[PDB]
Formats: sequence, structure tokens, C-alpha cells
Amino acid sequence: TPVKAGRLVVEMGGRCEFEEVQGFLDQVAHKLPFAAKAVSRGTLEKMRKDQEERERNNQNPWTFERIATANMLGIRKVLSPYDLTHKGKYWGKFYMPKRV
Amino acid sequence: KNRTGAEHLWLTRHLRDPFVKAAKVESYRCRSAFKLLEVNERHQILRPGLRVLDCGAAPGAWSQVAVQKVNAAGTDPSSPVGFVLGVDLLHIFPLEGATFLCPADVTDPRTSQRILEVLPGRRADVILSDMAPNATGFRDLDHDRLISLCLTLLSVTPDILQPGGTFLCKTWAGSQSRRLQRRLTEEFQNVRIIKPEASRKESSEVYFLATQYHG
RNA sequence: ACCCCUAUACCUUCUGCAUAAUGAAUUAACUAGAAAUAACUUUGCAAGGAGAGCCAAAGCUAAGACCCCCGAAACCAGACGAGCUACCUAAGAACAGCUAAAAGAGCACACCCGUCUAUGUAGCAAAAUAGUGGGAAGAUUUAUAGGUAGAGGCGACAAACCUACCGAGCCUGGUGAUAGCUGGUUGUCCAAGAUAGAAUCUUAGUUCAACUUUAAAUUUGCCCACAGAACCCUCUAAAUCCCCUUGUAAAUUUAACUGUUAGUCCAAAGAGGAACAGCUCUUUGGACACUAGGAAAAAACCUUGUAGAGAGAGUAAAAAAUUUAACACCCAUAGUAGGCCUAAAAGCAGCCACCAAUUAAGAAAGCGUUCAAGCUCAACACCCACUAAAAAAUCCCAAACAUAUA
RNA sequence: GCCUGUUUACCAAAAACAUCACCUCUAGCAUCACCAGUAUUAGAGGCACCGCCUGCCCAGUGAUCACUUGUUCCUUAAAUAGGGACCUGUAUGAAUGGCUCCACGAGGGUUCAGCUGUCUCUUACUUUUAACCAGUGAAAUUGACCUGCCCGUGAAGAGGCGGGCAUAACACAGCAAGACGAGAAGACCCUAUGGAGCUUUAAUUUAUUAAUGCAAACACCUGCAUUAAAAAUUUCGGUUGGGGCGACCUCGGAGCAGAACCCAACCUCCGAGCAGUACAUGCUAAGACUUCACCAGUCAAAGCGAACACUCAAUUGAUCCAAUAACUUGACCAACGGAACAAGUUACCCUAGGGAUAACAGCGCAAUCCUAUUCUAGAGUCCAUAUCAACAAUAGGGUUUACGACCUCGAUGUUGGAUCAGGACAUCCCGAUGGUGCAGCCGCUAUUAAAGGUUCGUUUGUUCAACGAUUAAAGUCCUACGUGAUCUGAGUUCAGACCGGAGUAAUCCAGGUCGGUUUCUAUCUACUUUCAAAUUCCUCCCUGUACGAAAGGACAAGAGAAAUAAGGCCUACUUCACAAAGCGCCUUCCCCCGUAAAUGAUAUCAUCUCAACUUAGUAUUAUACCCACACCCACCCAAGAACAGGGUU
Ligand SMILES: [Mg+2]
Ligand SMILES: [Mg+2]
Ligand SMILES: [Mg+2]
Ligand SMILES: [Mg+2]
Ligand SMILES: [Mg+2]
Ligand SMILES: [Mg+2]
Ligand SMILES: [Mg+2]
Ligand SMILES: [Mg+2]
Ligand SMILES: [Mg+2]
Ligand SMILES: [Mg+2]
Ligand SMILES: [Mg+2]
Ligand SMILES: [Mg+2]
Ligand SMILES: [Mg+2]
Ligand SMILES: [Mg+2]
Ligand SMILES: [Mg+2]
Ligand SMILES: [Mg+2]
Ligand SMILES: [Mg+2]
Ligand SMILES: [Mg+2]
Ligand SMILES: [Mg+2]
Ligand SMILES: [Mg+2]
Ligand SMILES: [Mg+2]
Ligand SMILES: [Mg+2]
Ligand SMILES: [Mg+2]
Ligand SMILES: [Mg+2]
Ligand SMILES: [Mg+2]
Ligand SMILES: [Mg+2]
Ligand SMILES: [Mg+2]
Ligand SMILES: [Mg+2]
Ligand SMILES: [Mg+2]
Ligand SMILES: [Mg+2]
Ligand SMILES: [Mg+2]
Ligand SMILES: [Mg+2]
Ligand SMILES: [Mg+2]
Ligand SMILES: [Mg+2]
Ligand SMILES: [Mg+2]
Ligand SMILES: [Mg+2]
Ligand SMILES: [Mg+2]
Ligand SMILES: [Mg+2]
Ligand SMILES: [Mg+2]
Ligand SMILES: [Mg+2]
Ligand SMILES: [Mg+2]
Ligand SMILES: [Mg+2]
Ligand SMILES: [Mg+2]
Ligand SMILES: [Mg+2]
Ligand SMILES: [Mg+2]
Ligand SMILES: [Mg+2]
Ligand SMILES: [Mg+2]
Ligand SMILES: [Mg+2]
Ligand SMILES: [Mg+2]
Ligand SMILES: [Mg+2]
Ligand SMILES: [Mg+2]
Ligand SMILES: [Mg+2]
Ligand SMILES: [Mg+2]
Ligand SMILES: [Mg+2]
Repeated sequence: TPVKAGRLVVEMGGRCEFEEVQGFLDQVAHKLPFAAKAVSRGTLEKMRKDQEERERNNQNPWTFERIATANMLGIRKVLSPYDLTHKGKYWGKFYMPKRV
Repeated sequence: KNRTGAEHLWLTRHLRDPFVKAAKVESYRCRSAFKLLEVNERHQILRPGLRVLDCGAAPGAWSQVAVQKVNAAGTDPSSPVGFVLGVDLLHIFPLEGATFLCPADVTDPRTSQRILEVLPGRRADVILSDMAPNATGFRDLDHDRLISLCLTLLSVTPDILQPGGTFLCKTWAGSQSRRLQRRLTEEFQNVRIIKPEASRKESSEVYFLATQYHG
């Protein structure tokens, strides 16, 4: 079965906190082929907010998105058409969370 | 790895051997079975309904040939049902239409008594011997040991073998072989020395076949 | 002179690449593009031209200007070969000694042959030498003369031998055989110049198209803006076609030829039984087979193209970063061994409830006992601080350096 | 294989051929073979002495003979089924198969005893060669060379390219690691509308020969036709590892270019080679499309004539030629742009080429395997972590991959051995440590360590396997099988031959077995006494101690004996003899670094410290050897190829 980045592989609920389940969930995440981590509702939201904040906060005048869309150095020559949508965050199957 | 010259020579010979290929094709346990086949093609030693004693039976390919020939398995309804008995100190894998008595040595009188008890009519029509002492690296010593084993088989023969019976035994060639032949000539009307094509040309192994036992 | 700095011999071949492979000791001499129709250029004459024939709805006459070299195994015809060898014919010759009832007998010379080893390998020798061997009165060996001849002879068949190279001799001729294959193809200078395919006894080739070159005629060519180009499958993007203006200068047609094409690598999208890498293949684009600079050397990555001289100048791409694991001190009575199942589970074999005393302890979160007994943790005081991997084979591989103003 | 004999002159002497004897087939005969012969003969063949076994499709029962049956006629429309005649002068069967056996063999295999330098393990001497002096004086080869090493790059692979390093220049003698070292000749795969030999049930023929018939002629000859034998000419399409069994080659549709057209080879699937309705499915003609060429193919306004240019995705075939008065018609030419008509086999092969050649041809990670780590389920009496480990993940190193979801078996300077080894550590032994389910001896596991070492024999069965005896251990790998211009088995692998299987055959096997030719005189690079440091086992002491209930049984320190290795030597012994040798004798020296602990901060305790620090700790080892230079007449030498060196009082 194929899995893309951002996909929730398994879900869990009930009368428990995140810390309780996190242990064994992280264990499973490590044993998965792709990069994975245990997330709560709160943690996922925090992650997304932090990414949004980093995008807004960035001091670098030059972003991948801006250059790619405008074809600023004739860069589309070395870029995929998919890179326009991916905005440089995704490279093959791998995903970079640290890229704005 | 670290194979020696002799090791590599043997291994190449074994891999290039057609008989091992034939054995794996024809579901024969060991190649030496083919030797018996060839003998049976020449002299017709095995017939349906005959009683077979096999000594040093393991891994049991000789027993396989025996049961096929003497119709011990009872595959052919027309052919009379025969009996095959195999004795070796090493454990033998179970075969249909054959019984294996292990662990036993033929030389031991107690084991001999057990064989006789299992055998119908307390006698055996044909005896086959394929056992050999572990090669010590000296032709003379191995020859003497195998001759001694064959002599003990011959000494225990009268109790088990019917008159006019057949006896096949494997021997390494040497000085004492002549003496053994003479002893066979003393007890059996017909004595033949057979080197099957299945037997390695480099090997000194040979088969004494003795027919029409008397006394 | 050398020391310094810069510099990967030449030719030819393979779809593309050279550094791979081919060819060259060197010198001199010799050694390789032959012709037409049709077109073009320059004359003559001109509805006619031409020194009978032939052509002609501006043509005709004349001239100029385009088409290589070496190489098979073969096939056929006519000769020449049996002084070697295969077999035969005629008339000859040779065979010591020893044992043998006496011989296609044995040992063993001469003689004939050539088993095995060594030597020799441009040798003594295009098959030998030394030793060791097989035979040695015979289906024996050998001299002389004769015979059988290539679509053939001859053969105790080894496809043997037929003048050192016989699955079909040799010589001459046909013959400058043929070769879609290999190799070669000789003054100087300039210019334009590269990868859609189709058919094929076809993929080592050729023909047509595409591209390329030249000359000529004429008008548009390229770049493009609104508008415009499908539903179904339930989904699908970068894009494409068409295209005024504009910025540009090229394009089409006509006449005449050749030559090139399984191109390679890089970026991207994909296809090959629902194979993320690799292989094979399609498409779009770039570079390479064209210069230079850079990335360590470097076809295909980056920078850069139109040619010369200069002991001037401004620039382009262009130098990898990174060093990582401490952790609490103190203290713990008791309703009861909470009830059921269990030999007994008593806080921790399992199920239900999860209250309750002190000031403050979960009917107990983790160990430990057959069960108990015990060591922690949460609990009260005390006020303390607590913030993640590596290896291989000749010998590591520039030297080095954290601190003067982009 | 009966034997003697013969065979590939020049890689095969054999199990191949021939051979006595036996067997099969053919022939009733003269003046050039057979043959001046005649069936006990002659020719063409098979098999291989002899000797012993192996022999009925002759018509069946019943008592030589009757009777249906077999074969032929007639009746019967013709048949069914009836009427007649014969089978009663004789027949043997296998170029069939097996079985021992005497003699023989440069045949292949095994073996007894001896024997010998084949070997353990090599040595000494002589001759040749050699080297030097004198004379004479070639060959292969050669782009030019002012011709180094390490690492890297160039899919491997560098003397020459990059980064390091090295480096006065010249002989002579050795060496064979490199110069994909040199010369031919190979072997493998592929290609050519290139050859040739052989075979046939390939195609085309019967000119030739023989026979027959019909003409002519009155048996022969000639012409025509038919039948055979013998040949002759020519070919053997394409895709699919390669081979067998298969499949495929043309047209239409989908995956399939997400949106003009075109374009996905190979593959995975589907389908087509028609049919039905008209009978104006008549004639003619603007403009267009087009399977990327051409050839083909497609749409169609208007008009004439009629009436009030069909459905379907493909549903198909050029030229020539043949039939036809014309109109038309003719290929499963399916290899579908189609030669008018042609197959196999070559290990006897040839030529022209291409490819491997030879260490790459598949180089930045999918599938699978191994190793280490992570994960903490589960084994281990309880107990993840003494030891082992499921599903997985990560890192490193191997192998495989584009379609017949068919059985294969591949590869083949491929791989053994000798000689000499260079290197790696992922350690088999020897050293030092930590843990233990470590009482001790043995072990299990991990860290550190590449200085040194790592045996001799033999295969009855075993799919990369054993067996015997040892050992301290008998390591795992890389080096173009490491190494064939140092040597040598086997395999690829063949020219001869046989067996099993295939094939009508020639011949083949992806099966087995026997026999079987690669030469080299070293031009260049590199190298040719680095040296001066050795390891290990066993025995004894401790000690029979510690330890342990016993059984059993250490470590340090020391002593003695050996084996090997390195370096020498000749007094004896032995090979021998002014000497060289081993089988003899002599000598042989330092450590290794992983951890175990003090004091002590960050973090006032503690804490071995990528804190400052202190010990085991040893650090740079060191010392040994060598070291003066006439004449360079000559002679001698324990010195030596030459040269050089030592002695000549
Ligand atoms: Mg053997
Ligand atoms: Mg040359
Ligand atoms: Mg003659
Ligand atoms: Mg002659
Ligand atoms: Mg004569
Ligand atoms: Mg004589
Ligand atoms: Mg004789
Ligand atoms: Mg003789
Ligand atoms: Mg002859
Ligand atoms: Mg032959
Ligand atoms: Mg032959
Ligand atoms: Mg000749
Ligand atoms: Mg030519
Ligand atoms: Mg130009
Ligand atoms: Mg064709
Ligand atoms: Mg072709
Ligand atoms: Mg061609
Ligand atoms: Mg326009
Ligand atoms: Mg390609
Ligand atoms: Mg507490
Ligand atoms: Mg013979
Ligand atoms: Mg003879
Ligand atoms: Mg002979
Ligand atoms: Mg001969
Ligand atoms: Mg020969
Ligand atoms: Mg020979
Ligand atoms: Mg024969
Ligand atoms: Mg012989
Ligand atoms: Mg010399
Ligand atoms: Mg000289
Ligand atoms: Mg010369
Ligand atoms: Mg190199
Ligand atoms: Mg260099
Ligand atoms: Mg030299
Ligand atoms: Mg070179
Ligand atoms: Mg041809
Ligand atoms: Mg021809
Ligand atoms: Mg067209
Ligand atoms: Mg096409
Ligand atoms: Mg109309
Ligand atoms: Mg065709
Ligand atoms: Mg075609
Ligand atoms: Mg077509
Ligand atoms: Mg052959
Ligand atoms: Mg090549
Ligand atoms: Mg080549
Ligand atoms: Mg457990
Ligand atoms: Mg390979
Ligand atoms: Mg070594
Ligand atoms: Mg290690
Ligand atoms: Mg190797
Ligand atoms: Mg070599
Ligand atoms: Mg021989
Ligand atoms: Mg001197």
C-alpha cells in the first residue's frame, strides 16, 4: 500500500493523554519504512502553526516559490513542473519540514 | 574455503559425475545404487520373490534398487512379493516395502539372530555388502580392514544364506584379494570379479560376486 | 642550452567519445575521381538554329563545368603433373645369430616403422636428434621401368594420399572476377553547414521524405493578443495549436546536386505483467561531434560564442560545511491479608468496586516472593536546582591557518 | 578388440579399419577387365576366429481324409446366397541377439613385490652452454621518446592527465612484475541476400545411361513419349539467450502523450481476414484531407439523369501474367510493398568483417542475501540485553531484474596445483582486557592487537562434501585463476573413435568414455645481501598449591628441552675430500594502550578527566655493523661473470 507525506497511517483515541500512547507509537513510527512521528491534535496544529509562522517570519528576501513561479534565473530549466506546487518542500518521496 | 589440491580434484570429479546427476534425477539416494543396477543388468542377480539381506545399507539406495527389482514394495501384482532387510549402525531413512534394523553390526551373533528372526524362513536368498572402513589415507591398511570385514561376513554367511545363494561384496584391490577369492572359490561354484563403469576409474574398488553356494 | 610557466603524438574506425582500437623504423622514387541526360555560365545567330539527319509555342549552335585506388574465399575452359605419395603391372634384390615340430611362432642384428620422454622450436631439420620402443620369412622391406589425372584417380575410410599449403592438385586464360566488407584517397585560403520518418530477403546497405548547399523569382516569414479548439471515463499538470499588433528580416516558390541519420550525456515528463534504484525505449529542451574560462584531472555540468596584433582595462562562472548524551535529596503509618476464583494470591496470576484515618500515601505505578516477607515511585515536611555509530585490501594524501576593517 | 596386419606423411596407432570363419544380395556366361574363368564360380556387401544357446503368419478343428474357409468364374436387374474349378509334384525360418573362452596387444583402468633424487630435501662433480679475449656476423621487433613511484581520474585499465613524492650522469651481469610484451595460429559469438564439402522426403531438369511403347525402316539405327538409375544447377527470409517445444511478421482498438497533430521500441491484452440491405452500390465535377515519402487511401458543393453517392473499428493485396467478344475476374503472393518456381548439415570447413578480446560494459539504490546497530515481542527455571532472537528499521558490502508468469544450463585466459608471495582485518592461534547463567580446568561473548605463525596424507557414500592422523592454530578475504614472455591438471574444445539418445540421411547432443603441437635470443620500466632487535610448543618447580564437598585442577616468577624462522660455519658425523654441502654444529636482544585505579570541580556529595591532573605508561626505542687509501706491471687468492676487492717482507 502506498503512503504519501502528511498521511495519517494509524489513529488512536480514548480516555488517555498523548504521553501515555506516545511511547509505543514512536516505537512503531521508527520501525516504519518512511520518516514518521507520533502526533496529537495539539502537536499537529502546533507544527502547522510553526511552519506558517516561519513562512511569515522569514528574513530571506528570496524564497523557492517566488523564484520558481517567476522563472527568475531561467530556473524552470532545472526544476520539475511539480516543483511549482511543491514549492521546494518535497524532493522525490522525501519531505523537508525545515524548508519554507 | 581453503580447499587443498586433492579436495578440489574430488569436488570437480563429483560435480562433473553423470551418476550423481542421474541419481538426483531418478531420486536415488547415492550413486553407488547404479553399480548394483549394472551388475543386475549383467548377471540378473535379483529376481521377484527373492529374500535380500543388505549390509551397510545407509543411505539406503541399494535397498531402493533391491525393493524395485524383487517387487518387495509390491508395485507389480503379477510379480511375487520379496523381502529386503537392511543393516547398518548409522540411522537409515524409512523406505516403503523395506525394513531397516539399526543399530546393528553383522559380525555380532546377537544381531545375526535378530536378522534371522525378522527374515522369513530364517534364511536369506541374496546378501549384498557395500560397507567400507573410513579411509585412513593408506591403501594397504584400508585394504586389510575391508578384507577382514568381508571375511567376517563370509564366516557368518552359512547361517543366513540358503544353498545356491548369491553374495556380492565390495573390496579394495590388494594382496589379500586373491586369498579372499580362493575362499569364495572354496564355498561358491561361480566367482566373478566385476568393475562397473559407475565405479570410478581412479578408484581401486571392485566387486566379488559369488553364485551357487554349497556348504 | 637546461632550470621557470603552459601543453593528454598523428591517421583511420566504431550510431557518439578518445585517452580505446587500426596503420606507420626511416629516406627516396612510384602510388588512387574516368562520362551522360537535365540544369547553370559565357559567346554566335534568332522564329528560327545547326557545314544534310536533329530540335524549336525563344529557341538552337558551340564551349566551360560533376562521377577513385588496393584486397578474398570462389566458378568455368584449356593445358601440365603418379621421379613424393595411394594402388597396381613387369622383371629383380634383401633378411646375422639363438630357441623352436616348425608357424602371417618367440628373443634378437641389419632393415622398416614411430610408443613415450627429453632436446630442438628462424632448428641439423618447412618434422630432426638421443634414449626408449613396435615389427623384423612376411598381409614383410626395397631398387628399376611402366600404368591409373581432377565433373577424376587411388584408398585394410583416416575425408587418407594424388610434388612441403587436397571437403577436391597445379598452371594459364576468362580476369582489372565479384566484394552493401576492411584499408587507403595527394597544393593553399575563405564561406554556408548536424539527428522527424516510411519501405525494403530490411536494420553493416539503398530509395523517397526531412535537414543541409547553391542559383533564381516573388512576397511575406518569425515573434505573436482578444476571440477560438469534447464529451465520455470522474477527473489530469507543465503546456500546445491558432494568432492582429509589435519587435524584427526573413520566408515561400523555382532550377540543380550531392551528403547525414540505432547519435551520446544532462534536466524534465513518461512507457515496458500496477519493479520509486538499474536496463531498454518515447517526448520536450540543453550541451557535445565547433572556441575559450571554471568545477582536481574532466565530450555532454557552469560561464562564454564570429575569429588578427598589443608587455592595457572592466568583468563572468569560480574556494563546502559540521563535533553530540551528568542529575534529584528527603521519606513512607494504617481501616485490611478490599471482596470473588484460587492449595494461597495477601498492592503487583485474573474480575469488579476504587472508598477511607491521621496533617500527609494510589485498595498501588515499577521490581521482588509458590504465596508471604522486602526495595523503590507518586504522598507530607525540608527548600533544593534540573536541565548520539562504523569498517578492506601497494602508501595518509596539497602545504597550512580560528584574531587588521568586501 | 579374437589374433599377425593397416590408418590421419607433419599434434590422434586406438576401442577405428582390415582379418580367417559366418551370413545376405546379384549373375546361366566366351576372344581387352571379371577371365583365356563358369554356381564348390564371380561380383557387390554385412559382421568379425573358434565354441555354446537362440528358428515357423506351411489353413483350422474332428476322425491321409471330409468340409467351409481362402481364391477365381457364372446365375442373379445386380445381389444376398446358390451352382462349378483349385488350394496335395513343396515348406524350413536370423546380412537375427546373447554367452563364456585360448592366445595376443607401445590399447584404457586397478594391483603384488622390488627398485630408485619422483619426493621428504636437496647436494657434489664432469660436459655443454655461459661470461671474458680474438675473428666472422643474423632474426622477429621499432609513431616519436629527454621512457620514475604512490594515490586519484579516465564505466575497467596511466611512464606520459591531476595532487603529492623522488631524481648527477653513464655501462656490464641477472630477473621476469608491467609495457592489455612480440610472431603467427587459434577456440567463442555474430554478420554477409560471401563461399565450399556432404545429405535428402528442398526446388528445377532428364542433356547422359537403361528399359518400355508408338512412329520410321524392312534385330540395329533414327524421332517422339513414358518410366527408373545416375547425376547436374541453385537456395536455405526476418524477430524471439543460445537450444528443443512453441509464438510472431498485415490491418483495427486500449494502456498511450493527461489539452492541435505526431510520437512508448520491446512488452500485456484484445479483436479482423466478414456479413447484412440496396440494385441510380448511375454519370460527371469545384474545393479539400491524408497514417509523416511514394504507391495507395478519404470527404465533397454544383451539374446530368433518377427518387419523392448504405450499416459496420478493421473485414484486406501492386506490377507482370492468365482467362475473356466486351464488361470483368483471378494469390491464407498471411514473410501481407508481394523474387514465377529452391531444404537440411558441417566437430573437414574457407573468406571478408564486427564483437568480446582481458579487469569495466548494468556507474549515486527498487527486490533479495549477509554483516553490524536500533527496536524490546519472545526463548533463556524467575530475568530483553550471560547467551540467543520474531516482525521490522537504519548503515555497509554482494547478487538479480522489462516479460513464452514454459523443463532446461548457461558462464568459459574459466578455474586447480607448483614457485614466490604483496596487502586488508571483518583474529584461527599466540598478547593484553570487560562481562558471564566466570568455584578451578575448559568454555560462551565483546574490546584491543596484523609483529609472528597457520600440517601431512586419502576419497566407499556425500551438489562447493568428506575421511585418517596431527596441531598452539590448521582464519576469512583482496591482489586481472594474484602470479602460464617462471612451470604444469582439467574445462571451454574441437581434426580420429565408440556408447546412450535424436535425426530418412548427412550429422547432432545443451549426455558419457578413450587419444590428441603454442613459440619467444629481454629493447624500456621496476627490481637484484632494509637487517641488528625471533616465535611457539612441551616438560619440571611452584604443586599437586590456590579453588572445590569430591571428581578434578590454575595464574604470576623461574628452570630445562625441543621445533620452526633468520643469520653463519666445517671440529666431528654424512654426501665427499687442498674444497663445496646437510642429514651436522653455532648464535638469536624492546614495548604496544584496551582498560584498572587516586585527588578533584562544572553539578561545594559523588565522579579515572574529549576538566585542569596523578600512577600502571615506555618515551624518540637504542645499541650493534660499516668507516684509513699505493702501483692500478705482474703473480697469487679463502675475492670474483667482466670489473672490482685482499695478499705479495
Ligand atoms: Mg581417486
Ligand atoms: Mg605497426
Ligand atoms: Mg609412372
Ligand atoms: Mg611411381
Ligand atoms: Mg608382378
Ligand atoms: Mg634369420
Ligand atoms: Mg614373427
Ligand atoms: Mg618379434
Ligand atoms: Mg595401404
Ligand atoms: Mg571414419
Ligand atoms: Mg571425419
Ligand atoms: Mg601440394
Ligand atoms: Mg573490387
Ligand atoms: Mg563557418
Ligand atoms: Mg520482400
Ligand atoms: Mg541484409
Ligand atoms: Mg548491408
Ligand atoms: Mg501572424
Ligand atoms: Mg541509446
Ligand atoms: Mg517520593
Ligand atoms: Mg586387434
Ligand atoms: Mg606380427
Ligand atoms: Mg599389432
Ligand atoms: Mg602411416
Ligand atoms: Mg599424425
Ligand atoms: Mg603418433
Ligand atoms: Mg571393426
Ligand atoms: Mg597398442
Ligand atoms: Mg647471455
Ligand atoms: Mg666477440
Ligand atoms: Mg631485419
Ligand atoms: Mg593507476
Ligand atoms: Mg601525473
Ligand atoms: Mg640490463
Ligand atoms: Mg604507453
Ligand atoms: Mg549467396
Ligand atoms: Mg555465387
Ligand atoms: Mg502525406
Ligand atoms: Mg509508425
Ligand atoms: Mg449532389
Ligand atoms: Mg518480406
Ligand atoms: Mg513487408
Ligand atoms: Mg504500410
Ligand atoms: Mg569428430
Ligand atoms: Mg572491440
Ligand atoms: Mg576485437
Ligand atoms: Mg519469557
Ligand atoms: Mg558477466
Ligand atoms: Mg605474506
Ligand atoms: Mg579488530
Ligand atoms: Mg581470486
Ligand atoms: Mg605473465
Ligand atoms: Mg599415446
Ligand atoms: Mg689490490
